[PDB]
Amino acid sequence: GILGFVFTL
Amino acid sequence: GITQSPKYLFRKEGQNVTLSCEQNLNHDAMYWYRQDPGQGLRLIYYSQIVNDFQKGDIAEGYSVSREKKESFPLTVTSAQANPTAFYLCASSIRSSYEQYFGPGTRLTVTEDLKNVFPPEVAVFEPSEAEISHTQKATLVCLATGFYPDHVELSWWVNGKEVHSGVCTDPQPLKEQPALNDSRYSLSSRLRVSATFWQNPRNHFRCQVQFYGLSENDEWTQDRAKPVTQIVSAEAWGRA
Amino acid sequence: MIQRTPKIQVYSRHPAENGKSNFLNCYVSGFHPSDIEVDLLKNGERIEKVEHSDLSFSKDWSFYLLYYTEFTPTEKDEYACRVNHVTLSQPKIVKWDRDM
Amino acid sequence: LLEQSPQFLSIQEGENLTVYCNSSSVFSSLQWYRQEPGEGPVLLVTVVTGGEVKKLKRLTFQFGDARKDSSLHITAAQPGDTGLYLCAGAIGPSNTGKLIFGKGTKLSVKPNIQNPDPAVYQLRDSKSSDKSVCLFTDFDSQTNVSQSKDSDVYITDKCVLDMRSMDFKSNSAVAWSNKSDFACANAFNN
Amino acid sequence: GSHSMRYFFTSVSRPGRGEPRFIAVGYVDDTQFVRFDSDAASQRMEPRAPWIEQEGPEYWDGETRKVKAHSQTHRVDLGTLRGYYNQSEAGSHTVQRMYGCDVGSDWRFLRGYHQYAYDGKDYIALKEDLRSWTAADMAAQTTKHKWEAAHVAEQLRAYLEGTCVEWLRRYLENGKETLQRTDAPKTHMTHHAVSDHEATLRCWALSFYPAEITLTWQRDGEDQTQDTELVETRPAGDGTFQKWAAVVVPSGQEQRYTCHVQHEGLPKPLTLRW
Repeated sequence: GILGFVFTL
Repeated sequence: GITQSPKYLFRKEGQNVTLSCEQNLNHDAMYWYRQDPGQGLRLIYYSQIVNDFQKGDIAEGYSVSREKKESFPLTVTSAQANPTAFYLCASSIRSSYEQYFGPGTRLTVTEDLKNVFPPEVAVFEPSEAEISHTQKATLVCLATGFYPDHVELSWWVNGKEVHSGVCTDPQPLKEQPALNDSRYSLSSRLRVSATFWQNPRNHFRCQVQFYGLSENDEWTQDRAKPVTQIVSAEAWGRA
Repeated sequence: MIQRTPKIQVYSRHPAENGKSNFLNCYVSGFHPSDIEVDLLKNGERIEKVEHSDLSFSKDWSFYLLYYTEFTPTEKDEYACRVNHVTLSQPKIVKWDRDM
Repeated sequence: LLEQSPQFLSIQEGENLTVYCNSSSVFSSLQWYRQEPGEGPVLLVTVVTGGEVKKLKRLTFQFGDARKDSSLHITAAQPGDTGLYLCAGAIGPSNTGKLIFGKGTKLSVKPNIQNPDPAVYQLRDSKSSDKSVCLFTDFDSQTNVSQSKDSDVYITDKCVLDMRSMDFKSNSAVAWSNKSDFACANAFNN
Repeated sequence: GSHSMRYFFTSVSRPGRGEPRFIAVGYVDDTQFVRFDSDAASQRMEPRAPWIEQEGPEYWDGETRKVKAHSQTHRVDLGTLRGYYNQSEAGSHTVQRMYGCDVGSDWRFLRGYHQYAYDGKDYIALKEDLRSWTAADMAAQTTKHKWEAAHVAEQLRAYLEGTCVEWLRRYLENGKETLQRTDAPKTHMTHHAVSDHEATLRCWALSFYPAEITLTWQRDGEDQTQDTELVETRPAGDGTFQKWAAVVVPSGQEQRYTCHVQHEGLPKPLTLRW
């Protein structure tokens, strides 16, 4: 399962 | 900062309404909550990134969009059963980090506009016994019979708003405890020196900004249209 | 932009026994950027119905891809893979030795 | 999971208090807020490193070792420190992009009333003759005004008032009714 | 043995022609199990190994919602990085991202990975301590400061050492019947007539899994490095792998060389002659 949170560069 | 407009919102059942939430903190994540009186926050919807969003714990009846980074509009549809609540927007630089909250928006929904009433306002003059015993003078202001409970009470001395010596009830009271959309009342008190109150050229004013119907809202009943309006009472000092 | 040139291997999935169903594979790897045209040819003729794997990449960030087709080797017929890419002066051709 | 403790805490000034925030899981960051009802919560601090200690004036936040708990300490409590204190955080193991919120600890700091002067006054409307209200004022922190036992009579709860020039604070509740026989003298029996 | 779960994401700007191409794949060891392609019609995360189909419809809904968020995040990343380097809206550019975890024989946490590349060169990477970053240049230092202030690494660490490992274990036990299986290479040697005088000996290994393997040449004594070549291990197309190794030799001396094949699909390694 992949990360549940995302965050920009 | 994060803005929410407007601060107050009133609607009849069935009428979709969109609440606004804007931020220029350069944040990617935005969040909506609602709060009922004496309860905690409930996540409705959130967005971790522009062009994405996902349901919170209470998404039914609600709809959002995230076309732009700066904005996260929330729509309350007629599918939501209990829409009346305090709605809070928040943003964070990335999702799942510290959130900063907007000021909040109060939404009240009534199943009929005939329940709507502006406040009546009365100023009660300091007791001569208070003045003798303490050499202080408390004016009390009483706003009564308003619905919805969307008001801002403030005090004005000689044309200028004052904050020191003021105390206003945190919560309105119910005048009619039984029915859903009952009329409310609110008290406040301004306390000054006896000498100040006993100057007959000092003017005191209690002011209640009421948020009601719009000017162009359909008003089918006879009495005056309870539009958004300021109702005030006043007293001069007495010697 | 940094650009890496594609490495090419043409080969069969199984040992190529003539008249027996096998697969013709063409493995391109070590290239950047990912944009790439890869043609399986038979006697200089491009096979229709080509099929590749999901774009992925190695630790050095260079991309790799497995293009393939279901074929059957016949003793006189030639098999090859053909590649165009921004790092190439022109299309490059690598013929299938059935011994490599 | 996230629980705050205790739900309520009463503290007369100068004392020190410590409220808590705990989780059955592990936080990857934890926030403390103040929230005034009807307004947006206000961010006090974020903690992230297990064992760490942060100070903000009289406030001291500590983070447990395994990042499962956190505490807020107020040294030398003041009546402005009264309010609801709310804990929030990201749950690491949860693999999500949202924060969880507590139900909030509500702190009441009692004001040190120097010379209590408890009395009930009657006030008359500046406009008409007959309308009046009752004002209970100048009582100390140990006094609570109860709600009205009666649906004929309206009673507000306490509001602390501060004349900040005279360095002076005082409590008061207001009562009124649509009876005119209704008397101030006894309005606050309850 | 040891096992890894890894995800790979590739975002490419196709300026003017739509908005970037997004491709995601997941691997357990050397076996791919999911994909997402923003160009495909389904707009879903899709299975690519059969044992992942043991996962229910909520797995799939979640993975699809998460991978779409990844998709937009690296779309935004492409616009951002074009600023940090002052580039143009004609230029096509690439953001690459890879993350995952390794576990040992005891199936417990070994190591975790999370790193980015821009146009095929390192941008930023989480170090093995899972606490600090490695920024290639100054632009990435900008990301580094933002990721440090918002404490990205600490939440990453909870996934890599935790959730990531939990998934891997579940995947390994669910797909045990293929993932935990050993395939021994199927060896054979080959002879060619390169400049008359000279012969090429090519030692083959086929249909093995995993792709890890060592092919050593040798004489009556030890290894023969000179005049050898070694192919890149290539995929067979069926989840198994292939690799060959050649030497050029003097005619008449051929049968004196031995190939040596190492793999965990064999108890003892195998030796080959011509």
